[PDB]
Amino acid sequence: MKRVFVFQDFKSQKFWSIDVRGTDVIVNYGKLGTDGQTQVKNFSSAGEAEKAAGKLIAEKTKKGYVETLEEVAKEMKVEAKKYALSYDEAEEGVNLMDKILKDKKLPSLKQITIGCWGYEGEDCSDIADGIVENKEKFAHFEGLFWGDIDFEEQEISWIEQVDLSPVLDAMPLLNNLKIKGTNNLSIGKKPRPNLKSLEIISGGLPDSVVEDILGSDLPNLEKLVLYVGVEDYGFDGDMNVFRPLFSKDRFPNLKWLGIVDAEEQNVVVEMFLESDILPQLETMDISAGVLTDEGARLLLDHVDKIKHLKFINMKYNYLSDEMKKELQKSLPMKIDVSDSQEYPMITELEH
Amino acid sequence: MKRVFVFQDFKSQKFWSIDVRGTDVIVNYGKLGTDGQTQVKNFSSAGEAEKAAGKLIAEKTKKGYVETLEEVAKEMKVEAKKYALSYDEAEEGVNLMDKILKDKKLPSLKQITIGCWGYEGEDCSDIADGIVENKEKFAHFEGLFWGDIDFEEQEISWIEQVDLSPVLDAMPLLNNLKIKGTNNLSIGKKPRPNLKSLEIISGGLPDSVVEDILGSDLPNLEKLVLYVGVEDYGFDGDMNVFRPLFSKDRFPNLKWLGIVDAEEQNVVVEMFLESDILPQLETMDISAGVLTDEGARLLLDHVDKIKHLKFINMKYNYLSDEMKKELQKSLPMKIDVSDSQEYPMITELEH
Repeated sequence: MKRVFVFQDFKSQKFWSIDVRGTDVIVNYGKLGTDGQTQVKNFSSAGEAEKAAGKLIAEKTKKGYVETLEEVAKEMKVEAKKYALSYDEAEEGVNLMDKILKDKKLPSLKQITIGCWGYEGEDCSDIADGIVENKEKFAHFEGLFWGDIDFEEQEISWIEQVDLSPVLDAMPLLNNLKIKGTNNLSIGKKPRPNLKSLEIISGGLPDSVVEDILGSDLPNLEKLVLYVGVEDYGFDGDMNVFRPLFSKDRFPNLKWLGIVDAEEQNVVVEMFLESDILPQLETMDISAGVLTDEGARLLLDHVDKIKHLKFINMKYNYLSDEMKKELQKSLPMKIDVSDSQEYPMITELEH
Repeated sequence: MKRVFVFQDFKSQKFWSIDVRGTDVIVNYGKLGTDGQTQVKNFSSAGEAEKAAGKLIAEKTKKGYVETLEEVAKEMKVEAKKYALSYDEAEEGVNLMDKILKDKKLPSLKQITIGCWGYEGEDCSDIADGIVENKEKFAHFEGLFWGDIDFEEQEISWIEQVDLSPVLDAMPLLNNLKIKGTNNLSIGKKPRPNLKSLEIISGGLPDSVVEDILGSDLPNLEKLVLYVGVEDYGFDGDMNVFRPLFSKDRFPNLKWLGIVDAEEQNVVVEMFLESDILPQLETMDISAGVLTDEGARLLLDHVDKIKHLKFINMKYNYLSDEMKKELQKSLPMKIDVSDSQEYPMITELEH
């Protein structure tokens, strides 16, 4: 019997189905709303086929694929899209906001990603203004990924943002907010009970951004991930600014907290351990930074405070293999200590 | 004074220029033939500006950018391109070979990349046949990257190749050959003094492919990189097949040799050390595989045989930090021991 699975985020809107018939395992995959492709693999026996199918399924669900009724998946449509201006379109005089405002599938999308907006060094004012002036067309969005600009297009430290508080105000249904680039960025100081997830990717996170968060009310927030970055590109050097964020009173529903990509990553470990928010968390995110053995050490010296966590993300670190072995054996929950670097030590986005 | 630099390979055709005026460092970058973008960065003094510019330049040249006269770079055009069929084009009934044969810039390109050719599980027969039947239009190419199919499109083990010997025969000026995917692949057994570089990326490299190489004459070959892959996806399990390749008589002009992405990566180290080809090599490539400390050990026990090399690539390995430190301090030349994994151990393409 065919089992259908679906994966959906800002970038992927696809399905994957598997069926075992005899000694053949039949896979069908593609973008939602299309027939997709088909792969058939023969096995020595029905037993090997079923065993193979089992591993594929387990792998897919581990990656986030959700089993879905075939009749439902069949009728599902792409509900996420990225709008970006190419260099050619710019030369042609194409206006990104016009590409967005024009799209007839715009009403059907639940998530939207804003990518490169120009090549003349302009900030994203036209985009912010355009959205604010057309709130009715964007009032329905539930997810926004603002600034999906790759390294090749322009380094993160060159992304020119604007005050996005008016844009967020025009999207009252947003529950997932992701922003990349922090130069001149702001999100205001307003209550935003609509937000469930907030992640800001930065090459150096200004204090103004943190203050906007501290000044905002996010009672229903469940995930908060902030890239610290370095002083050369925006960070002001004072790590104590993040401390007030570690408060259950401030984020009573927070499950995932992350202060990442910092030179002083070990300090973040201390913040977690001494915070009153830690008991409620499921995930401690201390990735992308210069997390050393003295940082991991703290965790091991306080297993009591963290043994309830479901995941500790330390992806990209400077741990020694001996420490990683210890962490592996001494910590009961899932942890990611991958991408260890060779122990000047720099943050992940500094590469 | 503005200094202009250019980088060109199968995927990138771009320029980068830098100029220091006062305390400002002015960078201009983009695709060859376009005005590109401009970034200006102010510094505290002319000294800091020049120092900053120096680091940017050093970084660019280290990445392969070649300083070029401004008047020359200004007139340079993109000379590499990738032709690929999207799912939409297929639905529209578009034929990839027609997209290629149609392009009016085809005569001006020096390098060509063949990407996805269909979505019905077809092999690349139309492409091979199409080229063979239009040798005059492709007789000028100097570089060919056949099979640039990403993981998301379809896994490497699902790429369906064909006998490409006729395609290579239709491109007598080719000097750089790169092929990804090896199912039913062949390149024939003919003399090909035109080839300078040959790299085959595979999830399991069949003996038929190696035999084609052994059966061919490549006197002017300077680089040979072969991905071994695993038995589950094509490799036949016998590593001794590669041994005859390690011969100065066979490849008298070889400078870079690589047998990579193998489960028995340590054995490859032995092949190098015992070969008569090693003395002439500049680069020993033993990356992407399960290279362990006992493998690196051999190198350290025989510094005499390798101290002449300019580079030993061990990117993606299973070395311990202690061994990497030793290698770092005991080996006089540049080495890449990055992307170490945590010591079932698998090959890079097995992920």
